[PDB]
Amino acid sequence: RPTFYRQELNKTIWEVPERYQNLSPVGSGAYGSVCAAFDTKTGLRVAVKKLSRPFQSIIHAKRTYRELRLLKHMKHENVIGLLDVFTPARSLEEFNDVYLVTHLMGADLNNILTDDHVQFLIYQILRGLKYIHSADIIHRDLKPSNLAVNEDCELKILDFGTRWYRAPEIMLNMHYNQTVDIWSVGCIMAELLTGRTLFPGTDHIDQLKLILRLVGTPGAELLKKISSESARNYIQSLTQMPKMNFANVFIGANPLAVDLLEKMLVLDSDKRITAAQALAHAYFAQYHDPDDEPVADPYDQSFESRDLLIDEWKSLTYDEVISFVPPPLD
Ligand SMILES: C[S@](=O)c1ccc(-c2nc(-c3ccc(F)cc3)c(-c3ccncc3)[nH]2)cc1
Repeated sequence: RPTFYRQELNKTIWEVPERYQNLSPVGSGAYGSVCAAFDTKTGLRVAVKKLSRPFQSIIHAKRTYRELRLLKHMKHENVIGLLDVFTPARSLEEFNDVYLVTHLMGADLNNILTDDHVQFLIYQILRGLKYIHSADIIHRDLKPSNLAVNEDCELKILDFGTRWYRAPEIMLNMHYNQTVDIWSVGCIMAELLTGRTLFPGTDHIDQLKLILRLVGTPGAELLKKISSESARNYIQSLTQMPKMNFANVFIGANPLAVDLLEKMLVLDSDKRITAAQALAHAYFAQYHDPDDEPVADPYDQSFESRDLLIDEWKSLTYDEVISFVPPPLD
C-alpha cells in the first residue's frame, strides 16, 4: 500500500501513488482523462488514465470491467500492455475510481511514408492482430488513431473509447468474423501508401458506394450468403460495378503491397486473408519470423453474456485490481 497525493488537472481530479510524478495532461474527455507521468520506480515515462464514472451505471460498470480484463490479458510487443492498475480506495465500500497505467507513447498513426516504413508498420499491426485474434478477441474499430507509434517506429495496437476504416459487413450489422480487422488494416495500409483516406464516406450509404466502386458489387457467390432480405435487395438494386484492378488504382506502389491489398480488401469475409496468413506474405519477407509471432493464452469472455447488477460488476472489477500482478521491470 503506497502513499497517494492529490492535484487538480484540467477540471479533472487525480489521486495517484507517490511513484508517479510530473503528471501532465495528455488529454481528457467524457471517458475521463490521460496524464503523462514519470515512474520513479522504473525511470520510464508512463501514461496514466483515470476512468470517469467507472461505475455510474450497469453498462459503465461492465465496460470498466471489460477494459480492465482486456488490458490485464494483453502481453505482446505490438499491443498495449498494463504496467499497473490502482485505486486510492482501501476497501470495496470506498472503491469508486480506477487508474490504468502503460508506457507513454509519443504519437499515433494519424500524427504520422517510404515503402519500407509501410512494411514495418503494417507488419507490426498484423503481428499484434495475430496475437489478439488467437485469443478470440476482435478489435472491431481499428483506425490510425488507435495505433500508437514511438520514435523507433515501433507500433502498438490499443482501443480496442470512424467508419472510414470499417469493414462493410459490420457497418450495416450480416455476420462477421476476425477479418473485419483485416479490412481495416487494408484501409490503413492504403492510406499510408497514397497519403489519402481510401474510403472517406460522408455516411454509411456513401461509404458503401465508395467501397463497391473499388471492389465491385457482390458476385453471385457472395449474394448467396446474404441472409438480410432488405440488404440483399438494396445491393442487387445498385449499379453492377466491376472490380477495379488495384494495380491501376495504386500505381507506382510495390507490386507486393498491391497484391496484399487485393487479398485484404475483399468483400466476402470468408475469403479475406487472415492476420497469420498475411504475416507470411512476401511483402514482409524482410521482417517475417514464424518463430517470433506468438499467439495468446486463451481468453475467457463468458462474462459478456452476463446480466449483473452495478454492485456486482464493481466488485468483480475490484477483485481484478487486487489480483493484478506487476510485469517484470523493463
Ligand atoms: C474516448 S477518447 O478519444 C480517449 C483518448 C485517449 C485515451 C487513452 N487511454 C490511454 C491509456 C493510459 C494507460 C493505460 F493503462 C491504458 C490506456 C492513453 C495513452 C496511452 C499511451 N500514451 C499516451 C496516452 N490514451 C482514452 C480515451
